[PDB]
Amino acid sequence: EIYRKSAAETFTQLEATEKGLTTSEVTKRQEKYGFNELKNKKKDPLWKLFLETFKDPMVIVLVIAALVQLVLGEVVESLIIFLVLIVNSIISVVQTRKAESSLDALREMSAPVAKVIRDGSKQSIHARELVPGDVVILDAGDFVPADGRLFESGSLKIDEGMLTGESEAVEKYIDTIPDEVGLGDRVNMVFSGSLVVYGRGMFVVTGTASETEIGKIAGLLETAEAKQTPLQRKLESFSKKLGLGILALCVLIFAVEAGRVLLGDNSADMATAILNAFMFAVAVAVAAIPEALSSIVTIVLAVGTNKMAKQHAIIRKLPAVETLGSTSVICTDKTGTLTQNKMTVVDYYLPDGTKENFPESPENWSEGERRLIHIAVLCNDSNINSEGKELGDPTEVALIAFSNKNNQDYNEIREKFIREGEIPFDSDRKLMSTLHTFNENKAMLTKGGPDVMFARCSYVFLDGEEKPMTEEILAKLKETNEEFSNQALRVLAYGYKRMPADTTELKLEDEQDIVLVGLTAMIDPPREAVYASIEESKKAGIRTVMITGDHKTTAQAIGRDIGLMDADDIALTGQELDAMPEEELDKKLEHIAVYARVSPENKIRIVKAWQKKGKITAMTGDGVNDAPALKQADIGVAMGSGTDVAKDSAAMILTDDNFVSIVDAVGVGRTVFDNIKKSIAYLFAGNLGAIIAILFALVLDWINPFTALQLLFINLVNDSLPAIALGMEKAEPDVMKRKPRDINEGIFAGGTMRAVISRGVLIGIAVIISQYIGMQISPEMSVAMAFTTLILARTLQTFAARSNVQTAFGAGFFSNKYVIGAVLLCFVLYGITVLPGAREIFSIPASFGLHEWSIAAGLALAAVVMMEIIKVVQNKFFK
Ligand code: ALF
Ligand SMILES: [Mg+2]
Repeated sequence: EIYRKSAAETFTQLEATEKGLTTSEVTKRQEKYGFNELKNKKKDPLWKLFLETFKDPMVIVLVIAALVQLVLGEVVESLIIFLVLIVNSIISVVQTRKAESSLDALREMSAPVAKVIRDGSKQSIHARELVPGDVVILDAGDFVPADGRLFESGSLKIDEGMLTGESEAVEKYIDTIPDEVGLGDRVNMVFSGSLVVYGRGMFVVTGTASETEIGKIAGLLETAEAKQTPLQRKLESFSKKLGLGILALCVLIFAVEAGRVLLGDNSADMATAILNAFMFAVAVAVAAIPEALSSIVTIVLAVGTNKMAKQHAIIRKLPAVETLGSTSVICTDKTGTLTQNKMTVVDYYLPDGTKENFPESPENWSEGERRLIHIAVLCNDSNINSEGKELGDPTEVALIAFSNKNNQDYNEIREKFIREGEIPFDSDRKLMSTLHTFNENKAMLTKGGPDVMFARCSYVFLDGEEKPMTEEILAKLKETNEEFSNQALRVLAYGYKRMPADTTELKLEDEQDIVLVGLTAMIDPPREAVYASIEESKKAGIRTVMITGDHKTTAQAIGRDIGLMDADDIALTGQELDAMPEEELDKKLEHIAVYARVSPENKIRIVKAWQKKGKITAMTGDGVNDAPALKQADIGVAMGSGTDVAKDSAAMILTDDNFVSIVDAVGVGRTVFDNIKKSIAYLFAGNLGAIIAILFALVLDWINPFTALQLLFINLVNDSLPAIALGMEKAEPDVMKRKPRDINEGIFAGGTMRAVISRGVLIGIAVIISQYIGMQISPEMSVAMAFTTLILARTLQTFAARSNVQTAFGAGFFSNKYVIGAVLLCFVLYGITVLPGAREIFSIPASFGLHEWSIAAGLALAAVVMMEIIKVVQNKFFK
């Protein structure tokens, strides 16, 4: 709104004088406005990290059963629960801590030094003291400490890449603008964190700190919204159903055993039936909840971060690898990410060559030794160091890069012909040029912009020096200009300017009668491997979308090449999104597709409206502008070349720059969840039949099976080893072609439910029979023979859970070596039970035999045989 105001109006609006504050106002200004600085207010209290972990209903119920174990006197079985609750806690507390943002990237964005006028004194003070109404000067190389509008112009160009992401300097004009334009084309004002590239200017503060756009993005980063794992929402969706399911059972256990005292014959001891009820109640709650589940998921996700490590894709947060599997919207950045941020040219215009395509040759590229050198013999001012790091104006570095791409050294021709010209300074209207001296004559070098170059150039250089041709030469270079300018190519003019001879110095007046060698038009090309990663993204069912902040002209062509959008398709400006409310936003949202010239505020709002549509999205970017879109997106990717800002605010950071690894990552995420779902289907299926045997054992007043500690043992470690084995089953890559999984289906969706219930039933059937065989012989034996049959039955379950619709035979018994490796280790754990030194604390009777075990184990065996003969029901379902 202030851009419209200029000169005194901006100052009168601030009621501050232009030349000097006199330090009286800044004595005061710094009290109400504060220093130009950014400071975090994160409390990060220790209390909240742990109080917040109890929000999981799965966690509160275990706390209750652990306290009960204390009153009953089973201290052992209580303090084991507290241990795996510290696990469930410190797993969830440290995942979030890494997620938290840091202003370290924000730190040093604005240079401490700022030449400002205080009391009429030209002094340089720290950017902290800078306050609104102060006047700063910007010679070249300054860091633009305070956002603001500069009344005086030195012809200077500042780099706004930190705010916007472009690596090219943009000219700054002091003229007032009366219309609303996108933040990037605010040519009359500068913002904090931008680097001044050329010239010296004087500018107004226009507020500081949080008011600055560099501080408005800081407030945007401060929000730290969303980032909820689908699994977590999925888990809690049916954790709440579970957390209400156990409490339903605890009432019946009390009601049944209270229903058994009302009908109690003669004397009935209520204290025992109550205590008898607690032993069942605590047993059910233990048997239901999966103690290892948090610790197992945290491990399988460590395999994803390891498989992506070998493709130079770094993941900072484990649960994000599952988020990749469900992704359906990819939002990217045009420059710095989809590109190498490196320009060159394939279509040069010269009269003789007439080729759209670019041919690279070792001095044979141009007819005659003279033609190729004349395009830009001395125009460039860039420098390549021993390291070779980029340095110079970006438009000009593509020249010597062009020479190096043609296998022609630039150091061998830079010394052959030497600059002699004054180099008249470059300005908004003028174009800088240089003069050099030849073996026996002299030339003047002029490099211009075709819109202003051809107004002053009459002569034309082709097949020898040719007379100025006003007609038949302007249309063909207008046709070349326009066909170029329709492909969104930046064009510049190359002149020889041979008319002056033996001139001591260079005068600006002789800009006329120019001889022009030709024209070329360079532009930024995308990665070599993007073409494969968008055609695969489309073919994977993920709708890839673009959000960049560059000109619409450049944005139209980008995506036409890869096939993202049609040639007719038009992108939307950030000003249009400024005026479009949310009411029709989502109406437009599906077909919005590519954007153009957007602010950082604009990028993060898009991902928020895409999430409202239920589709879980992903963002890939770099620099500092992309950072809010990375933090808000359900998973944010960053480039290796990108600034440490986006690098430090992304859930994944690919160092190699190999884009294809992103679509490869979506292949891992869908497989990661395919195992987890299959794996979590295993762990609860065992938990079900264990509750079934506790409940049937309660309907006949049988002593509760498996005592108390034994139940905790099996879930914490006995079932952790096979759960990880399933977590590593084969990928089944054909499944990858199918469209992203909906974030709404249950964990058991896809027909697994009918398989989890089937397995959990056949389990309890056998455990009950062994208890009957056990209870007939003795009560002591029923506890062991039921537990024997159980922990063996859940161990053998792995062969059935390898696939809900697959059999071990014919699918490869030896297919997975870890499954067989995991089953063998559970056998040893069971072996440790039967030891005499540990038989006691495991409630296994001393008078336990091998023929009795034979009956029990044989029952546990036949259970999984039943799971394998549900093949017919599964086979019948298909037809
Ligand atoms: F190309 Al960008 F932010 F670096 F849109
Ligand atoms: Mg970028």
